[PDB]
Formats: sequence, C-alpha cells, structure tokens
Amino acid sequence: RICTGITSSNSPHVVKTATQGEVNVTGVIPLTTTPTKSHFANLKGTETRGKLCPKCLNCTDLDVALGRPKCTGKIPSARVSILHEVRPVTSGCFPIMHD
Amino acid sequence: DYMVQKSGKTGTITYQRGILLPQKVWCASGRSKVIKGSLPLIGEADCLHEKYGGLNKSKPYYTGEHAKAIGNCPIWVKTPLKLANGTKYRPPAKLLKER
Amino acid sequence: KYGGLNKSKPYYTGEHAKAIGNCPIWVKTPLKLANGTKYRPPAKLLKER
Amino acid sequence: IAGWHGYTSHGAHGVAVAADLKSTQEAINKITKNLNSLSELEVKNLQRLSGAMDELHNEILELDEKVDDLRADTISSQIELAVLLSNEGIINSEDEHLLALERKLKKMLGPSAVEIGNGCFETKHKCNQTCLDRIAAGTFDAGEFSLP
Amino acid sequence: IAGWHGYTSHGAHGVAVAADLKSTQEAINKITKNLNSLSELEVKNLQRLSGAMDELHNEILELDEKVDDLRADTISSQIELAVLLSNEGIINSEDEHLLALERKLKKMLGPSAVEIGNGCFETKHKCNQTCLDRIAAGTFDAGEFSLP
Amino acid sequence: SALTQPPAVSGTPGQRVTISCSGSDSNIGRRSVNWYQQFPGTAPKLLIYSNDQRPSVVPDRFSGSKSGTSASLAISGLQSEDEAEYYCAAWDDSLKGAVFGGGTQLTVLGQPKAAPSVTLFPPSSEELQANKATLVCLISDFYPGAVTVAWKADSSPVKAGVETTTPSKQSNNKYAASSYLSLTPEQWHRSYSCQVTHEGSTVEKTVAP
Amino acid sequence: VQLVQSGAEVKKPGSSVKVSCKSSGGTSNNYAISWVRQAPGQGLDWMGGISPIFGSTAYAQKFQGRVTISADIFSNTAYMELNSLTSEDTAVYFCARHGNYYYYSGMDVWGQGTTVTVSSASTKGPSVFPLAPGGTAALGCLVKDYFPEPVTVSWNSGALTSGVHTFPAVLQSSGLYSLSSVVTVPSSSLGTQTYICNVNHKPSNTKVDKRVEP
Ligand SMILES: *[C@@H]1O[C@H](CO)[C@@H](O[C@@H]2O[C@H](CO)[C@@H](O)[C@H](O)[C@H]2NC(C)=O)[C@H](O)[C@H]1NC(C)=O
Ligand SMILES: *[C@@H]1O[C@H](CO)[C@@H](O[C@@H]2O[C@H](CO)[C@@H](O)[C@H](O)[C@H]2NC(C)=O)[C@H](O)[C@H]1NC(C)=O
Ligand SMILES: *[C@@H]1O[C@H](CO)[C@@H](O)[C@H](O)[C@H]1NC(C)=O
Repeated sequence: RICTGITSSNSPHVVKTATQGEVNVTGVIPLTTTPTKSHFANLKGTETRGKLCPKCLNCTDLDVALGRPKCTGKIPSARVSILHEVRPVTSGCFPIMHD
Repeated sequence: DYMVQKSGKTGTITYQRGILLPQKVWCASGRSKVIKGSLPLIGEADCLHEKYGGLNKSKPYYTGEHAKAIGNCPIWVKTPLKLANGTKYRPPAKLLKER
Repeated sequence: KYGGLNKSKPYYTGEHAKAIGNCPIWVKTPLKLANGTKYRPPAKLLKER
Repeated sequence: IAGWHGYTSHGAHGVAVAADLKSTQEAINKITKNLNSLSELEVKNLQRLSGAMDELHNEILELDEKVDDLRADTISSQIELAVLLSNEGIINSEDEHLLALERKLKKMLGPSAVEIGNGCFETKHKCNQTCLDRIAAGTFDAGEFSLP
Repeated sequence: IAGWHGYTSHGAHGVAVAADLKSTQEAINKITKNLNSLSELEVKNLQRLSGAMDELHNEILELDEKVDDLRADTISSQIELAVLLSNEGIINSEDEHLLALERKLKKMLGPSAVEIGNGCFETKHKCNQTCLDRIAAGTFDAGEFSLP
Repeated sequence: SALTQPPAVSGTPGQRVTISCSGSDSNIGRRSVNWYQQFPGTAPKLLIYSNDQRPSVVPDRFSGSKSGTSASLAISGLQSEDEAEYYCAAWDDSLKGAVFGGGTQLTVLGQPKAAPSVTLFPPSSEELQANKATLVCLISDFYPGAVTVAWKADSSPVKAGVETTTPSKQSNNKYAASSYLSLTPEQWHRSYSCQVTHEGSTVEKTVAP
Repeated sequence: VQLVQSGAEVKKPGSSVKVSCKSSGGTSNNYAISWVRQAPGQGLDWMGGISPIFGSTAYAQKFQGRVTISADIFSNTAYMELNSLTSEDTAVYFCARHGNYYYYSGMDVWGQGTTVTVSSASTKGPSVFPLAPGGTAALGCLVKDYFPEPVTVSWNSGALTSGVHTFPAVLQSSGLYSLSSVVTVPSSSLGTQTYICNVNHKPSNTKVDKRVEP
C-alpha cells in the first residue's frame, strides 16, 4: 500500500491570504519584532555629528555657534546629525538674555 | 540674534549705541539628516530610531512605536505579520493507524 | 461638508472633507460586494414552465 | 422557494427541486466574512492643524489641504482593491463548491447512472421529491431500487 | 526523520516512510524566494525638516508629524498586503505539487494497482523500504514483480 | 394549534418520563422537529434539534425520537430542576411557517414541606410625608405554595386595603408571596400585624407606630 | 453570541410598535432570525422571520399584512414592526437566531425578551420606598404605584446578585401595580457595606436610585 501525500508537523498555524482568508499551515516565520529601547549610537557607514565640534572640549554647540573664545575650530561635515538639545545652552562668556 | 542670507543676497542692519557688529559669519551648504536623540553616542548601529535609539535590523519589519529614523532600518507595521513556511493542515489522517 | 452623519454603510461617495469620530470612509466609485452565484442566463436542463 | 445550492429531478413526475443546506450555507458564510472584514477596516481620519491659524498661516493650510487630498485618493484606491480582491475570492469559491457538488452526485446514486458532464445525470430509476430529498439529505442509497 | 514531501508503505512489513527530495526542495525554494523578496523591499525613511525650527515653526511641525503618521499607516497596509499575497502564492503552490505527486504515483507502479483517490494506492505486490525507496528515487519498475 | 401535546405530565425523582407531540403530513411528516425548554419569566432554550440532536450544553439524559407524523421527547433519570414548560416545533409546508405545540408543564413530585419566613416593614417616614402609608409583608420559602394572609389591626382584622399576590415559586423550588396594606397616616392604632397561615400553622409578625 | 432586544414599550391601540434586536460579539447576518411571541399564560407563537444575507423575509399567515420584519446588515441589527395594535397584542416578544440560513433549523439562541403593553392611557413612574432591616438580615426596596409592567430591580449597580428575590407585582384596583424586592446578606455586612437599590422604568423613563440604612 503505497501512498503519496505530504508529511506534516500536525500542528496548526493561522496565516492570512488575499482571497482565501485564514488558513492553517504547518509552519510560520514571524516577520516582525517589537524593539526595545537603548542608547543612541554612531550610524554604521557614516560619520555622525553629535557636538558641532567634539574636539572643542567643555564647549556647548551654542558656544561654538557664537564663536566663544576657546570654542573655535573645524566643524566636521556630516550627512547625518543628532539633535540632542531642543533648547541649546551656553556655558561661558558674556551673559546673554537668550529667550 | 542671527539672520540668514540665501543665494548671495545682501542683508541689512540698523542700529544705535551698544551695537555688536557681525565679524565672522557662518557659511553652510548641503543637507544633513536630523533626528532627535541624546548624547553620548555609544558604539555603532545599523539604524538610529527616535524612540528606540540605536537598533539593529534583526528582522525586516517591526511593531511598536513608529518614529523618525535614519539608516538601514526595519519597516514599521501594524500587526505581527507571518510568512508561510510549511504545508497545509490535516489533523491527521488514518491512512495506516498504528503508532 | 455633510455636518452630523451616521455610519449607515462602511463607505461613502461624494465630497471628501475633514471629519472626526466613527465615520464612513471616502471612496471614488460605488463599490460593490458580491452576494451570489455566477450568471448563466438560463439553461434548458428541463425546459417547461 | 428556499435554497441557493441544490438539486433537480426530471422524469415522469414532471420536474422537482431540493436544496443542499451546507453548500448553500458555506457559500453564504464566505460572503459574510468578506462583508465583516470590509466593514472593520480601520482608517485614521483627518482634522485641522491645531496650531495653524487662518490669515497668518495660509501657506501651510494650502499644504495641509494638499496632504488631505492626496491621502483620500490613496485610501480610496487601497479600499477599492480590497473589494476587488474580496470579489475574486468569493467568485472563486463558487467553482470549488460546484465541483464538490458534482463529486457528491457521483458518490451517490452509483455507476448505474451516467453523467452528462452538465452537473446533470441520467438515472435508471425514477426519482421525484422523496428520492430527491434523500439525495439532498445525503441519505440516498442506490440499493433502494436494486441498483449498484 | 527528514523529508517534507514523500511516500508511505503499509503491508505486512508494518508501515514504512520515504521522502521525495525534489518536491520537498521546490516547496522550500518557493518559501525562500518570498522571504528574500519581502526582506528586500525598499522604503524611504522619515526625518525632521532641516529648515523648520522648534518654537518658530510649530504649525509646520504639526503638519510634518501628520504627514509621517499617515505615511506609516499607508506603508503598513501596503506591506501587509504583500505578505498576504505571498502566503496566497505559497499555499497555492502546495496544491500544484500534491497533484503532481499523484500523477507520479500513477505513472509508476502501473495499472496493476488501484487508486483510492486518497493520494494513496492499493498495490498487488509487497513494498517495504527498498521498494518504496525506488518509488522515491523514481527508479521503481513494476516489472520487478512480473506486473504491467 | 398545529402540533398537540398533553397539558400536564408528572413523575417522581429519577423516574423516566415522556412527552408526545402529534402533527400531520404537512409539518412533522415532511420536516424536522425541534424541542425547547422554558423556565418561568425567562426565554426558551433549545433542548433538541433535527429530531434527535442535543446541544453540547444539554445533558445526555435528554433524548428525542420521531415516528410518522408524531414525535416524542424522553427524559431519563428525572431531577428536581427539570420542572418546566416544554414546547415542540416544526416547519409546516402548507402554512409556509413555523408552528408550536401548546406546551407541556412537567412537575417534579417530591418536595419537602417548608414553613414560611415572614418579614413585615412599617410605613417609611418619607411616605408619611407624602400622606400615604404602606405596610409591606414579605412571605418566603414556604411549601406547599398555598398561603392565606390575615391583617390584624390592633386585634380586629381589617376589611379593606389588603392586596396580596399569587404564590410564585422560588429558585429553591419553594414558594414566595407578598401582601400590602394601604392606610391613611391617621389610621397608622398601636399595633398592626400580618398573619400568614400555612397548612394550619400560623406565622405572625407585628410593627408599632 | 449575545442578542439584546430593545426596551419595554407602551402603546395606544391602533398605533404601532417597533422592536429591534442587536447582536453583540459577532454578527448574526449569516443566520436566519425569527420573531416569536408569548401571550400571558400562553404558548410560543411564530410571527415570521428574516435571513438578511440570503435575502429572505417570511411571515406567519395569522400575521400576514400586519407585521413588518426587517434588518440592517451593516449594524448587525434586526427589527420587527407591528401595526394596528390591540390589547390582544400585549405580550412578551422573543427574537431568535437559527442554526443556518433558513427557518427549518432549531433556534438555539434567544433574546432576553421584549414586553409590550397595549392600552389607552398615560403611564406612571413609581416612587421608590425602601424597607429597613443574627446570621443574616433582610432589606427591601418598595416600588409603589406604577403602570404598567414591567420594572427591573438592580442592587448595587448590579454588582450584588446573591440572595436577591424580586417579588411579582400585585395589580391594585386602581390600575397601578406595586412591586418590591427582598435581598439577604449577612448581619455583620451592615455597617461596612451600603446597599443601593435602583429601579428602572422604561415606559415612563424612570430610573431612581435608593439607598437604605439599617
Ligand atoms: C548592533 O550591532 C552592533 C554591531 O554591528 C553592535 O556594536 C557592538 O557593540 C558592542 C559593545 O559596544 C561590541 O560588540 C562592539 O563594540 C560593537 N561591534 C561593532 C562591530 O561595532 C551594537 O551594540 C548593536 N546594538 C544593540 C542595541 O544590540
Ligand atoms: C443578496 O442576494 C440575495 C439574492 O440571493 C438578495 O435577495 C433577493 O432580493 C431580490 C429583491 O429583494 C430578489 O431577487 C429576491 O426576492 C431575493 N432573492 C432570494 C433568493 O430571496 C438580497 O437582497 C441581497 N442582499 C442585499 C443586501 O441586497
Ligand atoms: C484551523 O485550526 C483550528 C484549530 O486550531 C480549527 O478550529 C479550524 O477549523 C481550522 N481551519 C479550517 C479551515 O478547518
């Protein structure tokens, strides 16, 4: 007695189709995950601008933007940048009434 | 304050006493891709995501909080999609019936 | 455009506009769901009355 | 006159008619699942910008209107395809059911009958209501009339 | 216990099992082509406007958020349909393969056997592993046991 | 009506009881019979369908059969909770509509005498302010379900303003009733008493203004 | 699935009524639904039915011409409209779903039941009066002088339902019936749990909440 047929895991897994609705299948591959939160990072394949002038130590972006003394120096080009201050602050020099 | 001068155009300033006259000015070109994030940047990642931070594309799609992102990123989807990897159902036939 | 309306059917045709709540969805043409069998203007597998 | 899927009988008793309840129902359920699915699509609505004021922000409001207009069109096309796909699945399920009805008219009433290839058969025996009702009920035995 | 597509054998030797490599593989390849295709969809990402500043351009930023929100939804629906269509094609390829396996179990083991219409057959001869392995290898000849 | 069933059947706990349903060729003859069970004041439930098929929630002690233009429901191993009204039903091909029997009441013998619990509430202050007074006598958990109530107005009985309900059976298969005394606030004497006599014995309660 | 029939109705003879069914937790559109009434002390009686996807509406001969049955497939709702009303029509209406698309199968699910009272007079919302109360105690809500039937009693926004015994109503010679309820709970449950008695009355749209202190 020789049969052809298809062997299965004999367990149901619902998938959806365009015209036939739900169908039970012997296996599935999940195509999604739910990610979890962690720190930001450099983007692989790029130079990522965080600070405008990371070699300018003890300077903020606004400090650099105003040309505060000791906060000058080359600003690296970047195709990708991270906005880390919604309200950039100074950290030295002559007092400003910012707002 | 600052004023932006575009495409080679001249700006003007009117002033009285106490004027801080412009000296060095910023010269900028091109466009960077910007998203919100926080410093410091730790290591590297395939993808930077506004809500999840740095993440690696483990699967082609993700569920969760959609947000702005840059790089080689999974694509947001509403439901946990599943690819078929199997044969149909058939809770199983007795074309033999033994053990 | 229509003011207050009740979702009598899942879709509507007409003037698209901003709206809030539990609303029918705007569509370009009067869509129709099949509710039947095929055609077959009819066979004489008997032919009588 | 109920039924949607069913059977006929010619012969000397004139013509006679009976309905296959399960085949009728499954065709029905296929249509109702599609209707429910199309009735439960979730699409977000469109409102005004809260921050953009008339007169002050006319340029932004023009763009807002533009985003809405293109969105409506896209969703309309997206919904239209869903209906077209539903109709595809419903119409295809018809052929599955009909073919399954022929294989049932071939399992019953035995080899003594001959198939027209029409969904219709020519039987040796008489039929009429009661005999046709048993075909519809799936309890018809050929051996009633001493047949194979 | 390998295989996905394959054959069985009852008889006096108890039950026995063997796998059709090509039919198994082609089913597989169909799934892997779909996975690759779905893994290589290209969709552009969304970032901030470079020109729009917080506090100054809040009205524009609200609209920007709105464009993003509607876009995510549209792409989600678009991707979802792609998966549903993939699953459709994979499931349909199953029936093509099974039907092709029956026509192969009908080409081999000759007219001496009788088809149950079950994907299964009743053979005159004994089978067991070796005889079933040749059915799986496509080298089985009926004439081994002097048969048609 | 169309299908006919006996108005009453009875039995003792654990006995087998049967209920018949006679029809005609135009109903039972050519169509399937269904049976329903109904408890008082609630909607009917399906007990049997397609002649001989039970729902999963229905106990197997219930069975049905059909012969000719007649049908029958049998209940093996009777329990006290099976006391209820029963209806048969079928489609009729002549009337082109569904028909029902007149219903059969099944009674389960075997229930214990129970003396009545009585509670008697005096008129509320709120009601007096609205220039009415109602004495509320609530009678519960008695069996057999026959009670007679007397209202004692000091020690004479009152000839008017007494209204008493019929006995309704409880969830615990015993019975309940209630009686209302309506009086002007002026009439609301030093003592009023509700007297409930049940099988000779009399239960009493009293309230004082 | 659960099917919720509409509220209680009070109608003048000759007017009509409409009774809507609603099924919750799934559609019933792929099944037949029938309407069945029960006069007081009387048996079940088929009015007609509907099978909304099939496209069929059927009627009992005894009601032909006077009853209209309908459905809204988009809201998963069925309706029954009965015209030319008469005291003879005063009874409990029942809707039920069948096992299939047609009226042959045995109706396995039903409504809680609609009761419609016909007559020629204005109605009345009753006052709520409450009774005051070991092992266990008893306490009662006294619902006086209403017309007509029915009323519902609720205790503790329906969370309480243990030992709740809503007594039948006694029709006074005046026309209005009284109703009361008795609920039993333990004795010590006295000074920690406040009981709340709500007595709906749809015909007059009444809805008073009464609390009652020992
Ligand atoms: C995403 O993958 C990258 C590698 O592609 C991870 O970067 C590594 O980080 C850890 C600790 O910082 C170390 O293994 C290496 O310093 C990094 N490897 C490379 C090749 O740079 C990164 O950690 C991953 N991100 C997450 C959230 O898991
Ligand atoms: C779904 O299709 C059915 C047909 O199968 C429709 O019912 C028909 O209604 C029209 C006019 O009312 C007539 O052709 C027949 O009286 C009905 N057919 C049957 C078999 O009873 C039904 O109306 C359709 N549904 C909707 C919402 O239009
Ligand atoms: C799929 O499997 C479920 C049980 O997991 C079953 O209830 C359902 O009927 C199956 N689908 C089909 C189409 O038979």
